[PDB]
Amino acid sequence: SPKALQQKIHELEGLMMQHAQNLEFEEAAQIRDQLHQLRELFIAAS
Amino acid sequence: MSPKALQQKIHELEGLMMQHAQNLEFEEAAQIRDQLHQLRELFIAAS
Amino acid sequence: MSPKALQQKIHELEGLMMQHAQNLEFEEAAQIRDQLHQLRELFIAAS
Amino acid sequence: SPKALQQKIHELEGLMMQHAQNLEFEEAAQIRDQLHQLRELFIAAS
Repeated sequence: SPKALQQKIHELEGLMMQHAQNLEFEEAAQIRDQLHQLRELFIAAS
Repeated sequence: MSPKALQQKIHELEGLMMQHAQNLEFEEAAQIRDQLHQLRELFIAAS
Repeated sequence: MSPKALQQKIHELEGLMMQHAQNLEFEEAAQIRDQLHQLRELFIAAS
Repeated sequence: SPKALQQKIHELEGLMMQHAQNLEFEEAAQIRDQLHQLRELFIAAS
């Protein structure tokens, strides 16, 4: 549901923010595209 | 290829890396990050 | 600032230094000589 | 005399050659200008 999606979306967004903060890109990169689908599924699932 | 040159690019890169990261451009963010790693060590040898 | 770049200038300088020396231009001959000294050590760190 | 000068001239010229060969410039440089005067004194003293 939009609720979970909105849920997942912010979840990764904090991980993504966190890694990058520790210069841990890569993960930063993977989480970043994960967020890419979900946004889409969101918009889809709305 | 002096400590001064090194420090210059070294500190320059430090911003660019961060800047990309800000725009979610990792990868680059990462490559610049390991560039700096060397660059550092180089500097310590030019000294 | 890679081993390849280093090796290149490093080996280039090696001739120039010698070349001057040939024309009695020491000093330069000497400065290039200590340049190479660093350059060497740098290379060993870029590796 | 021209003889000694000619003598000294080659003496340094071999030292000069030798140092440079071992990359010992500086000396190479000092001996080099020593040779500079003697040539002159030669030409003078002839």
